[PDB]
Amino acid sequence: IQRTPKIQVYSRHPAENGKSNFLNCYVSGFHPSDIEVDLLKNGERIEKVEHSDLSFSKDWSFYLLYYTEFTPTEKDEYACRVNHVTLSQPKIVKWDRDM
Amino acid sequence: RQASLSISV
Amino acid sequence: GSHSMRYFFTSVSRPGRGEPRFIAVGYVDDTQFVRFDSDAASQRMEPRAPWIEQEGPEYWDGETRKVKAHSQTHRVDLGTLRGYYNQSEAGSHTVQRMYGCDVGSDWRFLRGYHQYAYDGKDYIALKEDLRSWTAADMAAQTTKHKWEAAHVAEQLRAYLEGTCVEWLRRYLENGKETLQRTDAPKTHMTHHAVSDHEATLRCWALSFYPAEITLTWQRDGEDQTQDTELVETRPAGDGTFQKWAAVVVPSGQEQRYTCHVQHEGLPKPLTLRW
Repeated sequence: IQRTPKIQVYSRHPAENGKSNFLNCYVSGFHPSDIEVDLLKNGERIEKVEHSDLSFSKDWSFYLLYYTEFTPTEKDEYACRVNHVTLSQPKIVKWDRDM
Repeated sequence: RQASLSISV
Repeated sequence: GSHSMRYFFTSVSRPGRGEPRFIAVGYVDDTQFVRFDSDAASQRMEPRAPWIEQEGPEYWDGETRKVKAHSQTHRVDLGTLRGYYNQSEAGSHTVQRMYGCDVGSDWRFLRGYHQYAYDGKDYIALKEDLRSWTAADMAAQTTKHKWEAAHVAEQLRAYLEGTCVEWLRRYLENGKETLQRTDAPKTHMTHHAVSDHEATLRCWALSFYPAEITLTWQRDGEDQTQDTELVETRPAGDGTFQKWAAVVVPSGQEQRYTCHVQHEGLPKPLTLRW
């Protein structure tokens, strides 16, 4: 049984350019639990990234929250990069402040 | 507080 | 209000070298309060909520003993399951278990549960009567006969209706300031023009607790489902949750649409419109 991860990328607080905040990548609905998740700034991997303790839903699928401190700006692009056994190539989901 | 789960499948 | 205590356990075999990865988490409602990770340094059950920190050394000794013992039960299980299913020693497999109890608004027992999975599929589960077992297949049927002979359901029933409920009530009292507090969603609507003819309205619910919530769109006072999008409730990362619902509408007709928000923190539902 292999289930591909759903991905949401978003900020903890309402986003305003120039004000510190937290960048979240929430992955869910996946199986098995081994997964690679990185947060990106302008294509490059952010090094100080933490995550929640593995848990799961009613249907046994797993979920995890990856997060780091960040400051939104007009110039910088943020994204979440996910690899999993169900994916042939890493998926890149760009952060959209309206979602 | 947890229960004890000592019996295997 | 109405409440629950749940424990979640995951073990993942590592065929290349060493023992399985083991991660356990405990919750009261939507608040994590304890954790164990076999990869962590402490090798102890650790606190994750201020109100549990008051528990003394015999608590942490006992919980650590039980959680480490549970990890070894899963280690044995993974070997046995590989044999039941005639699988090779070369692949990685998963065992999962969840158990807990619900109480009513009067803090009395409502129901209990104990469910087990192998490789992400139902394997064996305790029925709502807390006396019988649901076995998914013939391997689980073998396990059922073993658990019957070992008086497993009797013990679980006693725990779920007793210890489980008693300690949940204890935690609810000790952590009253947060556990018995409801955080109503902070709500607002945004507008995103798509073209000369169409726009997206998005209804936001933020910083709420507990996680349970309903967002619905209406058009001229009737539920609308066409051209809507509803995202999964997601953690903010500070103990609270977020969710949104959106609808595509003809530009200039925005006033026809209303967003309706239901949450335990709200005495009556909220209605929003652009």
